[PDB]
Amino acid sequence: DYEIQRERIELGRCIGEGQFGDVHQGIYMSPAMAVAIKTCKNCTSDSVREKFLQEALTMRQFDHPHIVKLIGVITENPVWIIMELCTLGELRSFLQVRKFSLDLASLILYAYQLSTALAYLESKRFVHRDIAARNVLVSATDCVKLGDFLPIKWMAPESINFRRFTSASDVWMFGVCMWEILMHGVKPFQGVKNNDVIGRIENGERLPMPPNCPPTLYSLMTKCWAYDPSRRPRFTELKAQLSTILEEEKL
Repeated sequence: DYEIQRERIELGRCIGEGQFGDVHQGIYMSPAMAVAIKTCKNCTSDSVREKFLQEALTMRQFDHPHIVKLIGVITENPVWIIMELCTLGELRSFLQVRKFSLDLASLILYAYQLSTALAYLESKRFVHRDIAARNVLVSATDCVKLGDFLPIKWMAPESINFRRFTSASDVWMFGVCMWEILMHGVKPFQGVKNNDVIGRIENGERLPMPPNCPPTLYSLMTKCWAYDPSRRPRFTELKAQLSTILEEEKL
């Protein structure tokens, strides 16, 4: 039963917005848990409420430690969706702010954790289409999660050229996200016109080996960027390889 009594939610400050309304942080109490509360300004309009609540119907289909969880809904007006809160916010910003305090083991851990979430999505034949550090959230310094699911500089060539999004294009995007993480939130193709990106890819330019990147991690990234999608790994392999690489760095 996902219905929550409104009296168990204390609305806190506005932390963001979505298409339907402001997003707040708050507390979920019982006879206390920090949560995110998505609101729907015009939820008295039946068609708007329906579309808003579809986001909750979607998220409850996923159950994974590195995907943001649906906690519940309040379906009386004002209609709210209660989600897990990732208290440290967007990963890209976190990496930029904390770059001189984050060790390599932490960066590899984030990549590993994301690969577990993406292997889970792959197991459901769900294509994400928008894997990038700005779409990852930080739950704790040792925990990142995927939440709330054109980004040309992240896209596979077949996505740019033909609008094709597949499990293999997600792997390309994950490769770019891994690069972002190892570079502490530096944007891929910084300073490059979006229109010039596909030209670089088709000339075999790839993002460079980040400082301190283990050799086997960078060749893994390189495989994610194989031009032919059939030559890219799947997430089961990525997860296994990242686990080994993480263990190597911790020891």
